[PDB]
Amino acid sequence: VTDPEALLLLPRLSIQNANAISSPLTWGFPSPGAFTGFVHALQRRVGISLDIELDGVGIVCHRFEAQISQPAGKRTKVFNLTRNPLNRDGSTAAIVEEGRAHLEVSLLLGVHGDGLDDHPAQEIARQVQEQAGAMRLAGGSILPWCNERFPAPNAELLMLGGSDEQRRKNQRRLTRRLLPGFALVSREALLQQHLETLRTTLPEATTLDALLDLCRINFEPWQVRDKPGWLVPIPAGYNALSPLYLPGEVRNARDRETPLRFVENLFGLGEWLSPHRVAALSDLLWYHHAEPDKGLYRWSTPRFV
Amino acid sequence: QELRQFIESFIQERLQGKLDKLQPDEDDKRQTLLATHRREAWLADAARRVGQLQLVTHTLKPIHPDARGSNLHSLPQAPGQPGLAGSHELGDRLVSDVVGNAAALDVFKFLSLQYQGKNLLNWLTEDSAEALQALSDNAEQAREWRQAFIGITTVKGAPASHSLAKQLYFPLPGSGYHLLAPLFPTSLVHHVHALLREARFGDAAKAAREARSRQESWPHGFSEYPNLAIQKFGGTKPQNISQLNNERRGENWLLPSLPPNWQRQNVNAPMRHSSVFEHDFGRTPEVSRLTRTLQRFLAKTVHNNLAIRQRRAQLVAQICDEALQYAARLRELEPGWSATPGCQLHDAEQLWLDPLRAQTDETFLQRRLRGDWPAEVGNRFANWLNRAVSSDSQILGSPEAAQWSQELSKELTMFKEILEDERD
Amino acid sequence: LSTASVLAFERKLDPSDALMSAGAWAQRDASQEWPAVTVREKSVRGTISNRLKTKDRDPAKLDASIQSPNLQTVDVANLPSDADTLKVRFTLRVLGGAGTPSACNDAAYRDKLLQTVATYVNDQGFAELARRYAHNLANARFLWRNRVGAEAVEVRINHIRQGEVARAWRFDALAIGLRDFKADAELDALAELIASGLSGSGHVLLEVVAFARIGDGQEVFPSQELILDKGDKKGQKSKTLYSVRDAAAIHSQKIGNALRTIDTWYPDEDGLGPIAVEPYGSVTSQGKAYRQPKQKLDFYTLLDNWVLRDEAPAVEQQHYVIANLIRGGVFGE
Amino acid sequence: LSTASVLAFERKLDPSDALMSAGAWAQRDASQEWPAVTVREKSVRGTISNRLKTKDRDPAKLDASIQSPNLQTVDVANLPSDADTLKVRFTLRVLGGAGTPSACNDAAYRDKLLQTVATYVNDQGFAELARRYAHNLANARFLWRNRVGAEAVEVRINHIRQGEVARAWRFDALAIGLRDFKADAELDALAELIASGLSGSGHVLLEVVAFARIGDGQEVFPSQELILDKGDKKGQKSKTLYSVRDAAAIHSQKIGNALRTIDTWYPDEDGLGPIAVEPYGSVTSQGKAYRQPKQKLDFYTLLDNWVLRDEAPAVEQQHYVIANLIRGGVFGE
Repeated sequence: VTDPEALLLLPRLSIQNANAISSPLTWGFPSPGAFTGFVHALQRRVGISLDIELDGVGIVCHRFEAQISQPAGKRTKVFNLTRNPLNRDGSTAAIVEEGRAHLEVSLLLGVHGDGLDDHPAQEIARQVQEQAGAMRLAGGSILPWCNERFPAPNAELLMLGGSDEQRRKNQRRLTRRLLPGFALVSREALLQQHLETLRTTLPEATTLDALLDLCRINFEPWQVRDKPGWLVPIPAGYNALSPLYLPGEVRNARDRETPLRFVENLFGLGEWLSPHRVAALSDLLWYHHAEPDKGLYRWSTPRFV
Repeated sequence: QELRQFIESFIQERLQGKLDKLQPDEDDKRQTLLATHRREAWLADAARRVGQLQLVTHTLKPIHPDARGSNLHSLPQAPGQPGLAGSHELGDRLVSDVVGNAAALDVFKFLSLQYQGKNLLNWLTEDSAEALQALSDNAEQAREWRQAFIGITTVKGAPASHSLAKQLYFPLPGSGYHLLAPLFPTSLVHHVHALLREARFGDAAKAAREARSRQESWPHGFSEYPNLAIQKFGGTKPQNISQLNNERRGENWLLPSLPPNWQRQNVNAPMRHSSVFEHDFGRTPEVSRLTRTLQRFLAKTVHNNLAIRQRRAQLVAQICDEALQYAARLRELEPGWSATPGCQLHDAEQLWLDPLRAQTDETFLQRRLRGDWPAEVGNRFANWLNRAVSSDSQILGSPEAAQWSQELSKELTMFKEILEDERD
Repeated sequence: LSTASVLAFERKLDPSDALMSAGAWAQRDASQEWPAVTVREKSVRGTISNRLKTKDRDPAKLDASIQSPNLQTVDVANLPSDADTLKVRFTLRVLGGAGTPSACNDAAYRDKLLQTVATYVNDQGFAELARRYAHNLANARFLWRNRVGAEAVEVRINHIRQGEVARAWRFDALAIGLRDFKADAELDALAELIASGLSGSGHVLLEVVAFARIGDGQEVFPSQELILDKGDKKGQKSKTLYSVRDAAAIHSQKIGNALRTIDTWYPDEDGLGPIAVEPYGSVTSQGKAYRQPKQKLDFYTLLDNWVLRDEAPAVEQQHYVIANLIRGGVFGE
Repeated sequence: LSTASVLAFERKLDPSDALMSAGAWAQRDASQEWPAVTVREKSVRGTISNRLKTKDRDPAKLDASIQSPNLQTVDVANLPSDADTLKVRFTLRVLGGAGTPSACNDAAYRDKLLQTVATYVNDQGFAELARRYAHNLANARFLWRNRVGAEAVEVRINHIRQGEVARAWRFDALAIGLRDFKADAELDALAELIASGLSGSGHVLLEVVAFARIGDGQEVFPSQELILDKGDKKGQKSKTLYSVRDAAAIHSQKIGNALRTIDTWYPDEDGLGPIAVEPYGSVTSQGKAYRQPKQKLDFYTLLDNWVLRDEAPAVEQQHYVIANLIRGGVFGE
């Protein structure tokens, strides 16, 4: 839950065949919990032998299309699909719709390990980069190394140790390789004080992000209101309403040595920011925590400003 | 007592919509069948035929054709942290419509208007004293109706699951794993559809289009909803989930979530004459939108100085960051970067847009093809600041008029720090 | 030890969606800058050529309806008038850990399946499956309709360990067929590579480049997408193709489906050649699911009696089970 | 015996788009660098030349609607002013394996259909049908309206197998006529080439150059997309032309449709002119359908009474069924 000993960037993590919808109320860029699970699985298959520890992620989202189409010029969109194989009766399958996108990202992390304490620097960085491209991240395989490998080997950029002015120039030595994207950070305090400031009509809580992906205007009794960025809802955690269970209590879990809880979605909003407009790059990580006293199994960006 | 003095009348008002389902002989048998319910015995027949169902508010049977899942719409509160937004409560217009397997709609369509205006929906679980007085029969038929009502929201506590329930590990803080199977909240998505269909056509569309067409507005809540995609759950055979009729044939649509580079953007600084060879432009359409958003608030009034005290210079720094993003986008689509027809202004304008290292350069290649002199970029930023908004000779009487020049100097300092190592 | 009722496997040999680009033959070995064959727009005027109903024919209504035809604006992807070839380039990888499920309840069923796949690998190698998955890269089956009528189609494969070719092989895709499986000398070294990388060790990476000389300006066939109906009867049909970076591309699942044509062991006949290895092995271009649950040769019966009941099937049809392990799926009921 | 509910075919005669370009006669031999006929636009002004049923045809409506403007913008393509010829150049390639269907349900229907086509082929070759396709390239019918009123049309057809020329053919497309099918010793060699490419013996790529001289700065007729006569701001685009990379052109289905004008065997007339082979063989211009399903002689009756009901379709008209298979389409229920 701490700023790292050292950062670790992976400049063109070109991925492919991702999941677009990721939640029942949006379809764009996938959930940040997919990336936190990605780095937990990377920590599981790397840092138990190389002794590091990964907590937060950094999204930059270079380019993002989606297999979507416009039906007959309506004010809506549709999805492109994939052909399911043949049913046992052999007429057609029960066709089911899901969004599948092909995005671009670069992930910076947070390390509590010995990458330059008892192991050398680019050996650890190169083995982690070479081993990262063998696993999926959002239901989609990473597009492997190609002509994009030519800027892909990286440093292992320290933060916690160095000169202060060179702390500045190391984090903006990391910013120089990160220009054409737009980073994702949460707006938790903006959620709080923007629902509480605008409580002059009703106190409802789920109507906040349900009333921001639209052009709000109280026009002239032509002046479009001051948009503060890119107001867009995100899946911001998991409320587990029903209590805990057991592997023998509810059968058909994945492993029978880990407990089961039925869960529901939660919607905060996440602004999109250029990386220049931050406090520091250690101030944008999507961490993880679980509060089993509550139902809140919620990830977060602590200290986004 | 609106189950005999309105329930005999309701079975009679279905005995006027029972003459439609009436032939002579087979319809006389159908009148005997449906008048063993719509005459005196609605509770016993309804509890016999529909006694073991499962209503819901967010189920998971419609995530696969022949799968299994959970049935729980409870947890009507979440008294914890006020930083999220979900299904902790609906508040007003409480709806509950889950599919289950309930096929007889006419047995659950002549029982819902006993609680619209009264408390006949308050006996759906227990405490049926008026529910046993509003039957006219003994404890047997009212007990059959109470069984069919207490099974309509049956909650055992421990549901079951199928292999395709999308079961997800969530990591504890340095500890084990509580695996989560999320579901699909149906009445919540239809609540979103209630607000969206209210504000997409009918009232607000006709109002906003005609109003902002010519004059016809008292300014109210009117808005536009772009970038919503259609998500279907059966297509042309929809029998998966509930709330599914012939306008809602999988008609669940989906609010936008696109990133900061969703659509495409055309280039404006190629290695040509009008692209880079005439380099005192700084042209961009997003820069034009940022300039229009600045010029729409180019006058600091006597009220909004608290909101206009960190929204102008910060917006100018965001415009400089957008120029840096344009430089980064130009910093990948230049395979051939060197001297050519249309590179006079791009010979100094190619500092931030650093092209590839020229082979024709000698050992002194750091002067024309390796120019690490981003000091005239400060001159270009000064030209852009002078050409952004016309600074008048008497618009600096307050502490934010020369402060515009202070913000321009801060933007020039940020540009000098950014281009301190541009060609190098 | 029973069936683990949440059971799954991952993709191994999971290729990427291949871009397409065109140019002239004998300028083929400088193919890093060929222009993208983008999807374009044209529009057709149809007619009535449907099989209309048996007694709804009405020989005046037909003339009254042919005069008002249907209007479609379908898409196309032609070559330029200068181009003569077609480049198809994708990237392929194997993830390793073949028998290991990514989802399994029973640590008893998984325990039996451990030494099942372990004594399968220790008994014999994947060289059968190595040559069978190498004859869906060594010919050019992955270009599907672009193969027929091509006058010279060939595939250039080159394995990379560093950011450079370790060992390259160059083929002639119409020499070996879509139908026969034969061993070569430029092939068994590739087979040992894909075999020893396909087991549980790590990963492998192969870039596949195919040059289908389809003709001059003649169209190619990128895969289209499913759509729901659009709200118009004039722009109703559109035949929307698939593009990656403004460039017509074949889907990943189709170009991996062409890898997956392996089994000649389906009991009907050796006439169709191999089909896609599937649980309840079913072909779209044949209509009906071969290997019915009535006959023994469907997947769950083979896997259960080769794991639970320990009665091994013959090695002729054992490879089906490991081939749709490499395919992977979601299993259980 | 049942039929198939889903069945299809490849098209076996597949041409390209035909990009047009102008130039002067008798320097036509060096026509590798003629500039393309570029689609321009112009602004026309409409008038009243339409029928009026006299529901409002008052003494004011006509001399109001004359002064009421309906000015429009059309797209038109003229030659360069110092040019009198039109070059139309497409590539034609024949696949072969004419009757083997693409995707068919039954395994029983397809074997007797393939043997029906095979007993046709060794009964009689593709020779008459290839002659009838050759008379739609020798007679340059594929110039649709660019042929009428042309002084002299001629056709260059070379043969490409590699980047070379095997044999050439020069065809004076007006000396031989559109009306009668007659054989020439040089035309039957091209008939032999298409008859070999449709049999299966050797793939064939042909390019067809068409030098139709018209006149100095005259008006050519390329293909036209679906017009969008939309909700104008008083005068919008009313016809649009098919463009490629800065070149007007003809769609590939149009110069396929002009190439498969084969049958004279339709029962209404035989010498009035051949038409294009289709099920319920119909003309868009004539607005009728020859070979009604009231009659026997269409495709959907001959097919299921020659495959299933085993009756011979009277060899005079058996060529139609095979030509409609070479067309290819969507067959079945």
